[PDB]
Amino acid sequence: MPREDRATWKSNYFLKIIQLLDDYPKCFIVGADNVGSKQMQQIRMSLRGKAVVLMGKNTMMRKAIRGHLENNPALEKLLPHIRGNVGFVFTKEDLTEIRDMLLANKVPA
Amino acid sequence: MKTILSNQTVDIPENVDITLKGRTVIVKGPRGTLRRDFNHINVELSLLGKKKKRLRVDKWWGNRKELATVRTICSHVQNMIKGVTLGFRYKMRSVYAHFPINVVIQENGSLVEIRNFLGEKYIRRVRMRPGVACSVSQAQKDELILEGNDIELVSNSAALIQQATTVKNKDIRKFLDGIYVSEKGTVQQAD
Amino acid sequence: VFRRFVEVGRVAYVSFGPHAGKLVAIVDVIDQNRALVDGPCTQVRRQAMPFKCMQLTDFILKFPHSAHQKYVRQAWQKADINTKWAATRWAKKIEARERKAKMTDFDRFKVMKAKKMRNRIIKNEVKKLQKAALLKASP
Amino acid sequence: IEPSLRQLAQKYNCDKMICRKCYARLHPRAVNCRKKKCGHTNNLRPKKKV
Amino acid sequence: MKASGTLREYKVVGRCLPTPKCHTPPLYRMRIFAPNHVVAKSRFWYFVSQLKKMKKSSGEIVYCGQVFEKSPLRVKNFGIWLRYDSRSGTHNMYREYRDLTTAGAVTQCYRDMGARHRARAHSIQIMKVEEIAASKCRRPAVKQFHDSKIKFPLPHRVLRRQHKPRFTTKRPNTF
RNA sequence: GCUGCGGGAUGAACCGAACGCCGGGUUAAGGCGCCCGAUGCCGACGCUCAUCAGACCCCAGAAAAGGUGUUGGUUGAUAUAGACAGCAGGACGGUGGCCAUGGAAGUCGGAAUCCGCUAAGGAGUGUGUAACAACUCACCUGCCGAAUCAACUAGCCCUGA
RNA sequence: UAGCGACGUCGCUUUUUGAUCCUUCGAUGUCGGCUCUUCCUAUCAUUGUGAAGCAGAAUUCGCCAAGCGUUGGAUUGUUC
Ligand SMILES: [Mg+2]
Ligand SMILES: [Mg+2]
Ligand SMILES: [Mg+2]
Ligand SMILES: [Mg+2]
Ligand SMILES: [Mg+2]
Ligand SMILES: [Mg+2]
Ligand SMILES: [Mg+2]
Ligand SMILES: [Mg+2]
Ligand SMILES: [Mg+2]
Ligand SMILES: [Mg+2]
Ligand SMILES: [Mg+2]
Ligand SMILES: [Mg+2]
Ligand SMILES: [Mg+2]
Ligand SMILES: [Mg+2]
Ligand SMILES: [Mg+2]
Ligand SMILES: [Mg+2]
Ligand SMILES: [Mg+2]
Ligand SMILES: [Mg+2]
Repeated sequence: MPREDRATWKSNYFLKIIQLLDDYPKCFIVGADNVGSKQMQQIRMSLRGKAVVLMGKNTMMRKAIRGHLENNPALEKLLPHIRGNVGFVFTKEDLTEIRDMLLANKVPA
Repeated sequence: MKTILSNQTVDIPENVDITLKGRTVIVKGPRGTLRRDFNHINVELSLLGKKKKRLRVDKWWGNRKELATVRTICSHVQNMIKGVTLGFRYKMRSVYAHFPINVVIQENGSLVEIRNFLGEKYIRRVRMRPGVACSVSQAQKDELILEGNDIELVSNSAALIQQATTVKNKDIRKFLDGIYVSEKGTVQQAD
Repeated sequence: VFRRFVEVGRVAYVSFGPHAGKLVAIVDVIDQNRALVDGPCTQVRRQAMPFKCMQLTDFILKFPHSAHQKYVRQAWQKADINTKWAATRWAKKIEARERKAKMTDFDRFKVMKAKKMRNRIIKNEVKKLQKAALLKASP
Repeated sequence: IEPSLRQLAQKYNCDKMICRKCYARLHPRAVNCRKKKCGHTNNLRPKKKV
Repeated sequence: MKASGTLREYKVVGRCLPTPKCHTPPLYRMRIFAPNHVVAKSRFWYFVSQLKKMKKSSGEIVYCGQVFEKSPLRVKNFGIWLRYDSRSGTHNMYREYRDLTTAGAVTQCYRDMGARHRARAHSIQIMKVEEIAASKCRRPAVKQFHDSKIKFPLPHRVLRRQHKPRFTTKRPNTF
C-alpha cells in the first residue's frame, strides 16, 4: 500500500507473481462464477500436490508482466486475458489432464 | 470556466427514422410518431452516418449549468427512442385497508373514476392526458396498467392518480391508502 | 450548422479597427477572446487582435501550429489567396461600396440618367409581360 | 394488509428525511433542504417510525 | 499603485549610501511591475523597506530601466505568485495565465484579482512571475487551451449597437 | 456663524472652490440610458439571477451563523500497479469457535480475536423468522475510462430579515 | 435538536419605562370611556399545507396568508 512496504499488501503479490515467474510454461486460465462456499478448497485441495491458483486484480496485471517481463514470450496472453474472473493455475506437469480434472471437478463434483 | 464543444453521443437503432427541422425533434417509429420542441435550450443538433443514424448533441462555450444542460437533451432523446419503439407501461397495485377501492375506466380508456376510497362518498373523477390509455389488468388483484408513448405525459397521469388518492387530516404513516406506482417498464417485454 | 469555425490557419477579414479592409491569417488562439493574426502579403504585421474585431470567411490554409512569417508566406503564395479573394462576390460588394463613397457629382449625374433609362425600360417591359400573362391566363 | 404492499406504501410515505429548519419532506438519501425558505441547510433528521 | 492603463516591467537596482561603517553596500536588484518609472521607484522602496533596512533617504536608486519583452510574438504561459490581502486576512495564491508578454500577464492578473476577489491595487504584492512550460500548467482553463487542432465557432456574436441609424427595417441576422 | 457658486436630488457644517460687471477658452469635485448638458466608444477584462436583487465619504436601516447556489484559492488523500459512483460475482473455513442451554447456527446483551484459503471475508455492519434460513455491509474481482475525494478559506448572491 | 433548553452569544422592535432637551411658554386644549374609518402581522379562529413522543379525537410546533371575525356583563374614573 506504500508500494511494497516489504509486507503482504501490494508488491508481495508483485513479488509472488514476478518471483513465481521463473518456474513455468503454461498459465492455465481457470475461471469460476462464484467460490463463496467450500468451492475455494474444492479449487485447491483436489488439485494439490501441484497446488497453485494465484492471480489478483487483472487491473493490477495490465502493465505488470509488461514492465517486469524480461521473459520475452508469454505476453501473447494479452487482451484476451483481463476480462473474466480468471484464477491462473500456472503449471508444470503433463498435458491436458489438468484441464480434464477441472472440466468439472469443483462445482458439481 | 467557459469550456468548449461538449458533445454527447446518441446511438439510434435500425427501426426508427429520425428527422429534425432545427431544435424541434421529430421521431417516427412503429408505435406512432413523436415530437418535441427544444427551442429554449440553444444547443447544436446534428446527425451523422448513412443509415447508421448516429446523433451528436454539441454545445460550445457555455457555463457549468449549460454543461449540465447538454446531457438533458441526450437523455430526452434516449427516452423518446425507447418510447417510439416500445412505449411505456406503469403497473400500479392499489393498496387498500378495511375499505376497498373500486376503479373503473369511464370512457374510452381516458377517464379514470375512483370510488369508495376509505368510505368517502365523493366520487373522484380524474381526467388523464391525451395520448395515453389505462386498463385494469387481469390475473392480479387491483393492478392498474397505464400504457403510452410520451413518458412525461404517462408519468404525469400516474402522478395525477396518486395525488388524487391522498389522505387528509390523518396520520399518513397509519392509513397507508392510495394508488401507487409499483413498476415502470416497457410495453413489449424482453426488450 | 456553424459551417465556419476558427482553426489554426484560417484566413480572416478585419472589419473595425486600425486595419479595416485587410485580410489576416489566424496563427493561433491565445485565450478565447483574442488571437494572434498575421499578414505576409496583405501588409499587416504579426499582432494579437480580438475575435469581435475580426470577420470570418471561408478560405483555409495548411499551417504548422504557430509557424513563422516565412511559412505563412509560403502557404499564402502557394494557395493564391489574393486573386481568389478578389474573385468573390464579397469583395465585389466591398468594391462597390467604396466606389459609391468615392463618387463625384458628375458621376451621380451619369448614374441618374442611366438609372432613369433602365427603370423606364424595366417599366415598359414589365407592364407588357404582365399584360401578356393576363392574356395567357384569360382563356 | 399485505406486507409487501406495506413496504411499497412506506417507501412512498415513510422513509424520507425531514429537515429541522424548513420542515420539508425530501428524500432518504438527500443532504440538503431544497427550499429557499431556509437556504439549503445540511441539518436533517429521519422521519419517525410507529 | 493604481495600475492604470497597461503595466510595464522595470528592472530597478539600488543600494544604501556608503558610510565609513560600510563601504560598497551589496547593491540589490528587483523586478517591479508599474505603470511608469515613478511608480516603479516608489514601489521599489516599498518592497525593499519590508525586506531589508532601507528607506528612500537612506539610500539611492542607481539604475531604473525598462525590460523589453524577450519573446513578444510567442504565446507564453505564466505563473504568478500572489500575496493579496482580503478583508479578513492575507493569503497566498498561485494563478496561471496564457498571454503574450509579461506585462500583459501581470495586467491580466491585476484585472482578474479586481474582478474575482475584490482586491484593489493596494493589497496585491506580486511575489514571483515565472514563464512556466506547457503541460505543467495546473489550471484547467490553460490546460484545455493546451491543444493543437483547436476548433471553435463564434456563436451568437452580436455587436454594433446603433452603428446603424437608430431606426431601420432590418432585424439583424446574427450568424 | 458673517458665504454666495459647481456637485452630494433634497442640506448650515459635506467634496471642490471662495464672489465687481461681461465675451472666448480650459478644468476642478462630480458625471456621460432619458428627465438633464456629456460615451450615439463597433471600449478592455471578469463576477453575480434576486419569488425582498444591486446601484457611491458624510448618508438616511443590519449582524452572529449557514449554503453540494456558483466562482476562485489553500492544504492533504487517491489514479495508470485503472480510483470515483454505476452494472455483474462472492461475502468462507478450523468452526452450530467462544458467555450461556432464555435463544445465538457471525443477527437482543458479555469477554474478545488467532490462523488458513486466497481475489477477500470483518472468530462477522445490518435487513429480517420470537429463533433455524435466504440476504447485505465491511472486504474482495470483472466491464469502465480520466480525473476524483476530503477538509478549510473569501468574492457575489440567497437564508437569517 | 418531536417539544424545550441552561452556561454563553448576536440581533430586532418603539405598543412599557427611562435618558436627552432639538421644536413650541405673545398657549398645539391634558387621562379614560362612547362612536367611527383605515392600516400592520410578531396568526387566536376560519381556507390550503408540512411535523409530532400525531391510532381516532383533542392538542402542540412550523409555512403561504391580515380577506373576514375576534362578543354580552358584575366591580374600579380607569389603561391594566
Ligand atoms: Mg387528529
Ligand atoms: Mg449671531
Ligand atoms: Mg471668516
Ligand atoms: Mg462656506
Ligand atoms: Mg446646489
Ligand atoms: Mg443622496
Ligand atoms: Mg435647495
Ligand atoms: Mg466663461
Ligand atoms: Mg473627474
Ligand atoms: Mg442627452
Ligand atoms: Mg459560497
Ligand atoms: Mg441582502
Ligand atoms: Mg430647547
Ligand atoms: Mg421636551
Ligand atoms: Mg403660537
Ligand atoms: Mg389655539
Ligand atoms: Mg387644533
Ligand atoms: Mg381588512
